Amino acid sequence: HHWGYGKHNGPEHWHKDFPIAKGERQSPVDIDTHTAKYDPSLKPLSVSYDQATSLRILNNGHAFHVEFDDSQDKAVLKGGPLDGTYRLIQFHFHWGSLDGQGSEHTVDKKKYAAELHLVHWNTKYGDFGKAVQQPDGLAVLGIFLKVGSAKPGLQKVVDVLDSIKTKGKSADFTNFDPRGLLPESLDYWTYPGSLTTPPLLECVTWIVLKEPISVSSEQVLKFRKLNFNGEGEPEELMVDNWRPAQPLKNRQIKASFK
Ligand SMILES: [Zn+2]
Repeated sequence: HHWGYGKHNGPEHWHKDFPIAKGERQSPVDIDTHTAKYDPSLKPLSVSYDQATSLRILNNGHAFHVEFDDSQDKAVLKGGPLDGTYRLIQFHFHWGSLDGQGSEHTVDKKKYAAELHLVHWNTKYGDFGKAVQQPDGLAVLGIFLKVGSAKPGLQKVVDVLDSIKTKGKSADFTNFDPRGLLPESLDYWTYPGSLTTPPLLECVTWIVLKEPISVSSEQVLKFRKLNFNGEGEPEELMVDNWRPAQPLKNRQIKASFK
């Protein structure tokens, strides 16, 4: 028995094993576009992924993750509301059983079909493990996905999902360029938050892009063919692996645009 997204181990149950689930800076949250404050002091985001080195893709039972080599400043995020350099370590998605749901963050209560999370850690802390224990340890770039035209740069990812259908499976995934998953504009909203999966640590500086990317119905459909279960067990489709919006509490969402 452990956490998941089912009726008996879902998000509503997480607080029993992870008390911080009821914390003061939990994520995701609903972004109220009319209450968000435009902050003129927010610097443009700086994304340097030209030297990114992907290593492997794996199904960990909660989602599928694409891991990168973070032993050097190959793929980093700077600028915006950030102080210092943050290295990309992995990216994963959150999707639904239907196109009308799937994203974790919502915009004026609107839900998207999926949400992409590019996770980076503050190099000042030496490694990911140390970074998660700090209030400014991580920086997660959130990108919304809507169903429409296919996204060419996502196809390499969808085609390998068949090889990691069940929990525990992993496969070599080299030379994948994450720049193909970025929207045209880098305008964003930012607020202090947490990881959206256990341990739910409050060490994240969220950067959510305003412009979503479009993916085809066929591409998202392949996401839905993955399994939460491990091989040799009753099949449970990996769908709706998203956490519902949490209380904003004493926090303000800032916008880089007006
Ligand atoms: Zn995530």
